[PDB]
Amino acid sequence: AMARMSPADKRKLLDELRSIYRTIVLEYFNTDAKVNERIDEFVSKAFFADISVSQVLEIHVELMDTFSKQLKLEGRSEDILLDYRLTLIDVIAHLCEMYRRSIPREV
Amino acid sequence: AMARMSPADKRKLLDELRSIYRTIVLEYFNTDAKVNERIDEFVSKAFFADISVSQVLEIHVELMDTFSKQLKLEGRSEDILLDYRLTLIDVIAHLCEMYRRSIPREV
Amino acid sequence: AMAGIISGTPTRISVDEKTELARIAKGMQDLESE
Amino acid sequence: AMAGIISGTPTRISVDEKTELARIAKGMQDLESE
Repeated sequence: AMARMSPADKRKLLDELRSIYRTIVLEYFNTDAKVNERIDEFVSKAFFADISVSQVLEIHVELMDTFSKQLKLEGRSEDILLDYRLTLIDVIAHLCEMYRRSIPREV
Repeated sequence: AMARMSPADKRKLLDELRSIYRTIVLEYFNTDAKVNERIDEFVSKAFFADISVSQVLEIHVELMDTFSKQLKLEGRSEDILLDYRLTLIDVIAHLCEMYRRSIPREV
Repeated sequence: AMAGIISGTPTRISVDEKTELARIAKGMQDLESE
Repeated sequence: AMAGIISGTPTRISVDEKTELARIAKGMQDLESE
């Protein structure tokens, strides 16, 4: 909203988006954590920072590789991989929702 | 855009969204088909019909079940299931994109 | 990548082959319900 | 469901465990590139 924001500040945001997105994922199965807070934080910044879904899409791919990678080496169940698919789809749908509501329609 | 559209016409759209979404999926691996046409058709109607991502999300789940179902009974490789994940994510991202551009920003 | 180990609590939930995709509907499909 | 058989051309593409998720980036990440 403000004047062209510096490039680093943008990366700083991304730095947070990577960790936040990641945090959302860890709390997806939280026992009491309000992932919504994680999702809201990501959803909030993504809209404000005008973050294209691409990063959300690409960033997810890299982290998703991180989990499947450990699963292969750690010899763990990869069934949990869906969580990333669910988190990725659920997350994108959430910000996609506000984008829809952020568009005034003639009445 | 026009006056409240009847309920059936809406379903008619959905009827098309189900087939179109489906068509997009079949052509995802098209040899020459411009899936873009399928995606554009879905993307175009979804925006115009103010279709929430939910149906896109829910409709996908049902059809996805259809493929995995046949895979189990037909004893076929389920690796192709990703196509639906890719198609679902790619499709939602596409309409999510126009939603972003359909929002004028002060300059 | 940044600073720590990333897992996501692997092996914890049992899911279907199609896995619980969306399913949550997010409740945005209530635009046709009144 | 409607009228016909739905398959999606099963068994055709070989994919990684994480499968080629997004990856296409759709090219919307070009907002930071000039």
